[PDB]
Amino acid sequence: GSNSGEEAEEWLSSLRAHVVRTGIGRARAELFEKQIVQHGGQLCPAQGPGVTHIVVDEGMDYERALRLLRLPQLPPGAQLVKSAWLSLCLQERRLVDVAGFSIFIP
Repeated sequence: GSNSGEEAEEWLSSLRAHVVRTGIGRARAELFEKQIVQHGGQLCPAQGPGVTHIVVDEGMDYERALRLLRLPQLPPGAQLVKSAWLSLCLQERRLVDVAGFSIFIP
């Protein structure tokens, strides 16, 4: 059985998203991961071969997101964004400035 049909042009695939199931897993927000993958954007936990983005329910802080997602430290550049950032990434089908909805600390 072939696994091809919905090209989706795989635009989001240009980036690697990551949703915290332990954090989000609210009910609707969770769909976040589904929307990402459904767009060709694969996601995964600390195992994420190239997870530079970290989406959270905004609840947990960045410093916490580290252990929350099972990661003692993010790779180079890798930044932690909030749910708002992801939403746009889906609607604006692009890479919006994280600083807009990034914790970092402030």
